[PDB]
Amino acid sequence: MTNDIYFMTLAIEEAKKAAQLGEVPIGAIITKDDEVIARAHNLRETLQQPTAHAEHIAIERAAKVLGSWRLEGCTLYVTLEPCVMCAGTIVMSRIPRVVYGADDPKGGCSGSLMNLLQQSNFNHRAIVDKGVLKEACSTLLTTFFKNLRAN
Amino acid sequence: MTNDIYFMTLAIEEAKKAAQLGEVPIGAIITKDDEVIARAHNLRETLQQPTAHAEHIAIERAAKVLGSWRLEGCTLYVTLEPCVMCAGTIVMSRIPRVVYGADDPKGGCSGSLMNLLQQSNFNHRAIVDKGVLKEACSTLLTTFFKNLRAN
RNA sequence: UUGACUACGGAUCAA
RNA sequence: UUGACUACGGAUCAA
Ligand SMILES: [Zn+2]
Ligand SMILES: [Zn+2]
Repeated sequence: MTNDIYFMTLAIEEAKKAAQLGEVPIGAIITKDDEVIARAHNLRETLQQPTAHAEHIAIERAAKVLGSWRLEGCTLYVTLEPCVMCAGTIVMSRIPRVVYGADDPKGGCSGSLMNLLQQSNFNHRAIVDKGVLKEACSTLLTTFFKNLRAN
Repeated sequence: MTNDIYFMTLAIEEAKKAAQLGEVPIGAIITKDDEVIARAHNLRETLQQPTAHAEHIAIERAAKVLGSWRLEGCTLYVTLEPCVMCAGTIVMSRIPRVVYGADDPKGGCSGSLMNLLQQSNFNHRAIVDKGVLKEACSTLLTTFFKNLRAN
């Protein structure tokens, strides 16, 4: 029983809310000192905003809470591997650590298609840990799309 | 080309607004049907939001007016080559064409360090044109950082 | 520590 | 068209 696992379950809770809203089931949690400072879930379809991915929303919420665009000492937990946009957002908010669940072989940019969080040419790189509760994180997606298609 | 200068002119004017606020002088304009539907300038320091880059703000404003996260038929004009975050946001909002002024040798991800807008593995790619009013776009930055250091 | 720097220069980079 | 698909499946990909 670890914090990483604990916080990921909280991210899965966010992913479930998204599923209840009819959105792709992806959730995110941001911590500082092992204290939740922000949480979010996918709201792209609900708000019709291209940036409404879970990580992106969480990052802006944490920035407001901390009073600065620099999220120093923060850790981001997300159920799915960050896409090109979120990976870049992580770089620009300078989050030092990212823990994610399932990999995204189709659009993942934190290890799959590329790792934008580990670029020597960027002014910031982040520690990247994957697999945390990936089975459960992955199940939410496959279930969602199964139903999406059936319907 | 002349149309491009017209809109980049408005992006520079927007960039100057950011300058007056003490922000890195970058501005953006989004058009649809040859009409301006959104404009914005850098607000990172003012709002203390890591996502407050000009094109990112313009994209969310564009999405709001269109009531859709898909920016079909839109053209983005920005005074500086989009960074990793903005390039990714451009991909996630599915903008068909991007026109930028000055190149960013240090962080540009639309041709310089890489081109996230021409990724074979992504579900979206855009036409990228560079150099429009390159000189004017570049000067703003050169001046900003010269004064910043002296400051 | 000095220098460089095109998204602050609180980052990064070179000695 | 027809299928596949892990950020809608309005995209992309494959025949
Ligand atoms: Zn994302
Ligand atoms: Zn940017």
